[PDB]
Amino acid sequence: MILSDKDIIDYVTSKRIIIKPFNKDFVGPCSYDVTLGDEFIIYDDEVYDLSKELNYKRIKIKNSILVCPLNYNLTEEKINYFKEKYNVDYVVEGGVLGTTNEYIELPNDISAQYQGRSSLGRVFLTSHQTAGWIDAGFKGKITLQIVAFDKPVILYKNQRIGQLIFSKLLSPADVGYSERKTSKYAYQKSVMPSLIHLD
Amino acid sequence: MILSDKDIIDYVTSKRIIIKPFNKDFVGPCSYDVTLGDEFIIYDDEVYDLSKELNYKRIKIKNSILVCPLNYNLTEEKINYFKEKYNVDYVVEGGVLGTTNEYIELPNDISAQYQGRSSLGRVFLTSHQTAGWIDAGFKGKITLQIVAFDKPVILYKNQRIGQLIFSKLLSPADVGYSERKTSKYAYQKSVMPSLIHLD
Amino acid sequence: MILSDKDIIDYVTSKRIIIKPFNKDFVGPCSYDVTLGDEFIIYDDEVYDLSKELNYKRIKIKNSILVCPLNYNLTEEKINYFKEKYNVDYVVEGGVLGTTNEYIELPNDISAQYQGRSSLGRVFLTSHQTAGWIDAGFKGKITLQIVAFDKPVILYKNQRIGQLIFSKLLSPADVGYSERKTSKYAYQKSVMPSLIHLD
Ligand SMILES: [Mg+2]
Ligand SMILES: [Mg+2]
Ligand SMILES: [Mg+2]
Ligand SMILES: [Mg+2]
Ligand SMILES: [Mg+2]
Ligand SMILES: [Mg+2]
Ligand SMILES: [Mg+2]
Ligand SMILES: [Mg+2]
Ligand SMILES: [Mg+2]
Ligand SMILES: [Mg+2]
Ligand SMILES: [Mg+2]
Ligand SMILES: [Mg+2]
Repeated sequence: MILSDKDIIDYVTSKRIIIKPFNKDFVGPCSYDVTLGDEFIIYDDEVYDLSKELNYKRIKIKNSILVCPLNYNLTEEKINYFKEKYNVDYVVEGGVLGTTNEYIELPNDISAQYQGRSSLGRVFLTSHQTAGWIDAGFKGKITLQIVAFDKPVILYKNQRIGQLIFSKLLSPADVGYSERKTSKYAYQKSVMPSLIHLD
Repeated sequence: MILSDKDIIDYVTSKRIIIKPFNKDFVGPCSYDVTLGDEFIIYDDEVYDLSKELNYKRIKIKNSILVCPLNYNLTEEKINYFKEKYNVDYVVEGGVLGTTNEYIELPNDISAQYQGRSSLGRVFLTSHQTAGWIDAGFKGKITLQIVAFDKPVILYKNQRIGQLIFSKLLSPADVGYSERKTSKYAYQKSVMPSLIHLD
Repeated sequence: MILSDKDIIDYVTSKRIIIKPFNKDFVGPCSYDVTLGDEFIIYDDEVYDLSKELNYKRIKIKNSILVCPLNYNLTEEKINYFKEKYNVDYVVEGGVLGTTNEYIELPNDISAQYQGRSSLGRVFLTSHQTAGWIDAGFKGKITLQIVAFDKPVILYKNQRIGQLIFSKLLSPADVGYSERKTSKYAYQKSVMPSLIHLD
């Protein structure tokens, strides 16, 4: 059962659901709109070997970034062309990890689902690989998984990137995400690599 | 809380939920099956600069279309080969936008989620980039975002392309999608480009 | 309305929901964790013509598999290099179909949604094309649709690959998935090709 506008405000006011920073104009009919943080991570190894710690680079943009589909085959000359033509701070290819500005906390009876805005979907830019359910009890910013699938897309710092949809659990969870000792991503504060090698 | 077959029929009968055109055999255990319209849009610029109006081409198929994965690198000679070999009206590469035949209206206490049929998913053809939640209050056909991820796929006009799953809001929304002055896509009547440059 | 840990255990104990094999440590706040079976299917035709029976190959891994993004353009020499360097049993490109170890049965008032683990999503490995709703009444293992979108990824037999999220229907379905004569995928026992050509 999905929380509507006035439910979102109710839960936020009482601090049953935390959203920092919260803004009321981002509340929609049944979702909260989230915004693109300025920090990205790009991975650096030949293959993802999930049993190893993964090497990465971080970037912090000032205004904007060009995300290219994989196998756009970026040369230095191409990167430079795009930078001059479109005034973007960085050009990247394939997968890039980002983060929401909003930090969120969920009680043990609410579960959230992250999805990308349909305006982005309509330019074939996804900000999540999977269905996007955050666990009851979760604390942290949300890590985005950004891939473009048709042509390069310019994203701007702080733009609305997607939305959270909150729903009621049938019963509250005994252990929220934050409480579970094994939880990898509790208290996220920026964009954060995969830790699957802690499974 | 998800509407089952008999709930879908109930809401439709009373016109609490509109689905034009409605067909009872498309009602399944907990979803309504939707069909592929004949109109597509393909985008035409080098990059998606979300702050500009985007250039596009429209196509209207008679029977079928071949959707290729990106970087299938289509030459005229290849397009011709596929057209002769498979009798398709058009061959396209990467992202293509489509539309459902069904126009839908949602009340302020129902939210819908569009997903693609698992038979298509099993040939690596997606018809949505994001998680697919339509807002409570929405009016319009649904724009599909079609990408193939393994090999080219033939889609036929009017085939069942995916499904709507409807769920109850905890409380009705104060402003439905259609009522909000800023809503971009209310009353959709075909496939429709992205308007993110109106954010 | 989403089932929490203790709801999952309740439904399982009474055999309202079947999960074979069931393991209690895989129960999380509001989901059940599922594991990667050892059998995959790779498709073999130039294009997916949904009105034909599709040709495929099957593979059974001993330990692990390297999934490459499409257009990694795999030569025999490259396949051999990856096999020696990473000790994987198979190297594949683009889409590959897999299966969960868990066989599941759903009653007519519960619907499940499959999603991939966020740890995989963070390495741009998806295990489903579409939103992932299983119908009320469904019986079978779950077929995965695996694609990597940034760099090749090593998956291991029996690893946790994703999760099921279960929710309550507003009303029970008159016909569960298993009961419907037209249902394609009831009683799945491994990974299974697409049957869309039975529509
Ligand atoms: Mg990358
Ligand atoms: Mg919106
Ligand atoms: Mg998923
Ligand atoms: Mg998704
Ligand atoms: Mg295209
Ligand atoms: Mg079906
Ligand atoms: Mg999404
Ligand atoms: Mg999706
Ligand atoms: Mg393949
Ligand atoms: Mg988890
Ligand atoms: Mg879908
Ligand atoms: Mg999805």
